[PDB]
Amino acid sequence: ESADLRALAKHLYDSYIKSFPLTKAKARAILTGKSPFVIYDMNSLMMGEDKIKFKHITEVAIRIFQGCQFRSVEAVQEITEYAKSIPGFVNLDLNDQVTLLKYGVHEIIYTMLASLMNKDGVLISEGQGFMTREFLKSLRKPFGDFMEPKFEFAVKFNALELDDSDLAIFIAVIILSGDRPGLLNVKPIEDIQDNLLQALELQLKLNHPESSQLFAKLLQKMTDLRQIVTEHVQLLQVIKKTETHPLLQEIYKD
Amino acid sequence: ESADLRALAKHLYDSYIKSFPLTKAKARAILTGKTTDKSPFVIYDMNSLMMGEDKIKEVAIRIFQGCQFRSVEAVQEITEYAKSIPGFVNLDLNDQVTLLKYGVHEIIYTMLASLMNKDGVLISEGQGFMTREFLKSLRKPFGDFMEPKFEFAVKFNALELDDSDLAIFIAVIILSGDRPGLLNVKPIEDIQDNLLQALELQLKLNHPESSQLFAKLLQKMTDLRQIVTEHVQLLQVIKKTETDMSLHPLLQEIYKD
Ligand SMILES: Cc1ccc(COc2cccc(CNc3nnn[nH]3)c2)cc1
Ligand SMILES: Cc1ccc(COc2cccc(CNc3nnn[nH]3)c2)cc1
Repeated sequence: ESADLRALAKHLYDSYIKSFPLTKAKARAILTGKSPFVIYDMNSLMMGEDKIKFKHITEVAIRIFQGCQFRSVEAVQEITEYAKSIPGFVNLDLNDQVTLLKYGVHEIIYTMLASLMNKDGVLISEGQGFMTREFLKSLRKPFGDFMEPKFEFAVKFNALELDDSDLAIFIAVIILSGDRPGLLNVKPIEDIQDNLLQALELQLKLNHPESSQLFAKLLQKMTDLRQIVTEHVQLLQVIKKTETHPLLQEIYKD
Repeated sequence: ESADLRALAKHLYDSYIKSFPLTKAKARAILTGKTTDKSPFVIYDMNSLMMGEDKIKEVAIRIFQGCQFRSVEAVQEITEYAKSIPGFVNLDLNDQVTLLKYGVHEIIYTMLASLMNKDGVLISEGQGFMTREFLKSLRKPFGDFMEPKFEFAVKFNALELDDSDLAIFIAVIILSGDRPGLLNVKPIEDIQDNLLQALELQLKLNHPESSQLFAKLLQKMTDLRQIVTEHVQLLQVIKKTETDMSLHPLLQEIYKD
């Protein structure tokens, strides 16, 4: 059994590597010791677009948001491709695959955004840029407080010092949550999650021997993830209520 | 590599099933009396059309408006599916919009063929079936909307594609680097090259005794273009004649420019 959990851990890490171009290791390397272009106020953002070839650019506050929606839609596709490698996922009922992705992408998006944040800012644009936390906060209400709860989560989450090999298994666990509303067949889902939890537990024990109950502590963060998503939806229900193009709004439904 | 193209074919098929609730497989089981599905109520005339409400302006306007609601829903589905085509969401955003703007019709009339035979067309997710002759008896010019779509469907349906074939083909259609106004033609053409390569292998494996089916399928892109032009010129007549009637905003933003 233990050899099997090592094998599963290795398979997931390989898939994560093929699926996510900017890994946590690569991001920490950029945030520590080339280097990214920095956006810290209104002036460095005008320059930042000249320089960085933004794929999302057709007012300041909404334009940064739309780019966050752009990259998030890109992230969905990366997570979806990763999910397919999780053993048993593709044998699940199709509707349930869709249901698991739909309710899980937001949680995985904020998990992986933390790999790319520190207390001072967040990498953007595949790490070519770095946008400070102060400039984000300084955005007019209600735009200057959607990334702030993200940062505060990332601070605490990053203090657990997970690497990519850890996150690969953790992300699979989130996807295989048997309590998403509207699932048809919870068995194989909760069955696969049991195997993944067993592998994450062994991974954390071998990779962080001195970090007692890191397994438990990481589980406790899934609580914080659910809380942030529900609070994010509440802001999304207002950016779709305060700020008011048909084809574009169709691409960025949800 | 063939193994990689097979994986692309599987990906698109799997995403196609997730995006389009009413497949060709389900439509044919409804139209050919199979017992996996149910028989449609058939609308011929004012009398059945009126019984169709109690089972599923004026007549011709009401059919047109409902057909417009359906086009909007299809545009929503085709949008979801496009985001699944690898590389699509990584393209410049203005081009994504452009690829959907010119793409959705060619795809709509492709998938509308799945819902047709020579005698009429499934409606309301297959619960209903409206005849080709009733659609032509509609007053001018609403009676001319549907007939060219029937003529294409009859020829297109003789290729005998199933949903796995269609999924790659509609992907090829979205990723056309000759759409007007595109900014970065090259990355769009790089993706279509893989899509075309995947469709080629898919057609050879799924239809091994169907020679030049790949060529024959690319050739229908000609018939698709003509349907769109005709359809647009027909919508311009109603815009000048029924100044009380409104096009849905998603639809009007597609036809603009
Ligand atoms: C792994 C991952 C998942 C989701 C997201 C999506 O979340 C964000 C938030 C802030 C900036 C960016 C980068 N792109 C951008 N946004 N604004 N300008 N460039 C993305 C990023 C990574
Ligand atoms: C409930 C209902 C469903 C379908 C129809 C009509 O059948 C369809 C079905 C799908 C696409 C199109 C597009 N064809 C078109 N667009 N504008 N004019 N013709 C026509 C009428 C009522």
